[PDB]
Amino acid sequence: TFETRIFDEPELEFGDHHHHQDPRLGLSEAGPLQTFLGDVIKIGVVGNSKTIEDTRKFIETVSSGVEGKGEKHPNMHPPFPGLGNQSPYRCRFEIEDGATAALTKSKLDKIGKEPDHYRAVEMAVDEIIGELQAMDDGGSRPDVAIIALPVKLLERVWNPNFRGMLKAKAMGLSFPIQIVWEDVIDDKVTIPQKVKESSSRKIQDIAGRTWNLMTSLYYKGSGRIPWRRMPLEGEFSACYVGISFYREADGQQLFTSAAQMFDERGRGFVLKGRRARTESRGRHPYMAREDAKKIIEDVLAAYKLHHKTLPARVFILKTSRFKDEEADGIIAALDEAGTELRDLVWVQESYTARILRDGNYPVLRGTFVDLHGKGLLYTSGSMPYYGTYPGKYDPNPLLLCPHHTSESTVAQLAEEIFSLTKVNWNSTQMNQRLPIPIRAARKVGEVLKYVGEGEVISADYRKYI
Amino acid sequence: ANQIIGEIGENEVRGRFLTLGWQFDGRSRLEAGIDGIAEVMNEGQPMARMIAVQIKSTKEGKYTSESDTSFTYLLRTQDLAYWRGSNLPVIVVFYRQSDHSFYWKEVSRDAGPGERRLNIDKVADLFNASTVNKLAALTGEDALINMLPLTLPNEMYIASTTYEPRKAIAVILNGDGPKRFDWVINGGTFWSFHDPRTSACSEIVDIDQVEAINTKELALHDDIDEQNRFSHLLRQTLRYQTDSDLGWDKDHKALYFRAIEREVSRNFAYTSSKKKTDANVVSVFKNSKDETRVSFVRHHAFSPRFELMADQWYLIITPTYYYTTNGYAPHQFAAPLLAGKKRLDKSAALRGQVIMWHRFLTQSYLMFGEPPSIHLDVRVPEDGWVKEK
RNA sequence: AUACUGCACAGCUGACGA
DNA sequence: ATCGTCAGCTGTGCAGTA
Ligand SMILES: [Mg+2]
Repeated sequence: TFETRIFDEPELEFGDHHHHQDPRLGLSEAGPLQTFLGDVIKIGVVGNSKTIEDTRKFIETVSSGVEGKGEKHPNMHPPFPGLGNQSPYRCRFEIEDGATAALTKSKLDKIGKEPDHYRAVEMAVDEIIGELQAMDDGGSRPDVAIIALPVKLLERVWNPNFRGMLKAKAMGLSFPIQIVWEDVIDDKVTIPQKVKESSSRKIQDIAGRTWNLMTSLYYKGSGRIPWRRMPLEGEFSACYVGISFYREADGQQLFTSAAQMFDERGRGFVLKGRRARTESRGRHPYMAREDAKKIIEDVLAAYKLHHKTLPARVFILKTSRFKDEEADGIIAALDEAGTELRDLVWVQESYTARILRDGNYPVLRGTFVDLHGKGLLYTSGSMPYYGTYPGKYDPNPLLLCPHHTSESTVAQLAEEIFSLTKVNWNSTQMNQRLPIPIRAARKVGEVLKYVGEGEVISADYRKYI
Repeated sequence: ANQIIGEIGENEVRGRFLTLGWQFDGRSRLEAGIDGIAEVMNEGQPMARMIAVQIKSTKEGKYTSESDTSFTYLLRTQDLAYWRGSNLPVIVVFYRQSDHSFYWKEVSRDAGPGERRLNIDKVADLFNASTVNKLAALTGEDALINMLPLTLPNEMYIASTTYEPRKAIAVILNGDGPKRFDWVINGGTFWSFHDPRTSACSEIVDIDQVEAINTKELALHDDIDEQNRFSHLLRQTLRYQTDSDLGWDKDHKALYFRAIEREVSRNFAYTSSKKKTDANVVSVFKNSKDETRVSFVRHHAFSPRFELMADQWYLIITPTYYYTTNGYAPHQFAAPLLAGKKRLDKSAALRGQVIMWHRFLTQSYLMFGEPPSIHLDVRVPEDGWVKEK
């Protein structure tokens, strides 16, 4: 009755043929998987003069000597080695004096005095994009821009989403951007919260923001990937697809979003979105028999352009079930092209059953329980490496339901999905719950909803993360 | 500015070599790999016995796994192939300026495939006068699941369709009187666990025309809608099984304990064989240092759900709380109270709730069994972390 | 919006009847 | 046409990582 399994923690592959399970420690003693050819990554700043000055101060202070938080749990709050001789990225970050743009004080008051909600956001986005385009068209081009948001603009704009509208109009530029509030770069300043007024917000310490921001900046600037999931020995070649759904901007419709992922010929990884919008079909979170084929055709066409041959396995992940039609279209395309092995899995974070054990701390991360054809997987909980349970109440398990047309058993699928959790380049944490393809699909659909009709869509992942 | 700390480290290593006296010698500008060549003097009368020295010097910071007794270092597999082809011994020397620390290690030049990850422990690997002749020597537990199995009565009656609308019978005084099992679904047949001649037609508008009989096959049917109707039957049977003991919270779909003419708890809990019985199910609270101003209450509750699996009907229990004002009169607002109560909790303070709800739910009509148990191979460490959660 | 986890509310979908 | 039963998805906001 209810046979259970416990999986080991997967290991990521870093540079120089080194593998570990901690992204922080594996970077600090082996470097990135792909090394940058060159020493300098150039950073541009756009915002207020105070924000530019404390951004420069923050960069210098972080580069010099910053250190961790506490003596308890040494494997959970590591110190930052700094951008010196023993930097984890083996490269240097510099800011040029010509790639810095300042917003005049005689315009933020114009933004703040408008009694309309949409127009102020629109013109602030217009000003920021105008300065960025003027910087890009010149000869002082940076590799990654930092948009530091002042508190005066933040009060008017945050209190229509701003991040989505800004990243939708910054798609034509040649460099990605990174939004930073005034709290992170400069201390002694606190931002008041939303409708729950006079409570403000709290952030991490100095040594976690540094790790996350520096990893994101390196990935956005260099273009190379820091780490990747270690392949096993003897597996078949496979490609991963992830599908999500998202509502309209203001109305009540539902579009679908997709992301694709596979492995390079040498030592690399490929993670992209698409180059087109998937239109509308109503208000149900379900695809059709025509929109399910085209994603499979694009996924199979992307693999042959790199490996010169079709893959032997296709892996599809979704949140809203495979009743009869999407599965029919996927199977039809898959048996039409070349492929013998297939997998269709529906994940849901809505089940009510849990597992209760004696003691104080909850169950271990990676525990798997088989309920007939369904799998209860705990990709959250206590970890021996960290030394505690990083949470408050209890882990929320995932329920895995494979479709009735699938090859692998549910244990191998659970192991594969458990392996694809620490490949999030936005964060350096070890307690991720969702697998990478659906997270990428949600991140793509977060900003794909604020792009107007007939505009451009980029397949680069650096413009969505 | 790293050139100056490299030069300082090389000079300090040469000085440490010259203090005991071994005739160390540096190299030129385009040196790559070996940083120096050292001799063995042996207290005057020097002998031509050279070793190669590679220097790693630092200024501040900590090593990778500095645990006050040892740390570790990783090699780059280019220096390994470089050092494994030499015709003379190789030595790596670590120097730190902040605490003036010197350590040394020997690269194994005698095995087959190389081995990285040097484990440098202190005391025993100090580059001082203590270790010089050695330097010159080479020249399952268990758990339970939240589900609860159920077993049903062997007979149930499917006949005597009422031909009356489902609301009219309820608003008839027969409906809002004694036993309210007058359940018909989508104007369908009146099927229930008790015969209408003794249960319904005695106290509910119905027709005396038939006796009915079923082997509980209705429990399992391929159609989803009839399964949902059976779930509605099970929910109403559970509601009938607990008359004048608990009440129904519709906005949260929960069963909350009632203050039976007194606004304190009942403390039924679970016997637990040799153990005792305490459970503060109902509790009141005050604020502003005055007991007259009653703030809220803490009714226990659980959300039930009926599921079909392995041709069995399992009950899923979700513990929660209900807050009212004064007593048996619902609160106008509990937005932060439930979240604050949930925030301060543990996994230990959730298994006991399930156990006590199970022990209350059966014994003192449908029987409720015992929850299944599973065996876990790898146990949680749980040692030395007796705090927090 | 440096990040991840946990919780609380509102809205919208299909299947079943007056 | 609105109201009951069943199960499920996406959107927004706050607290705390220990
Ligand atoms: Mg990011």
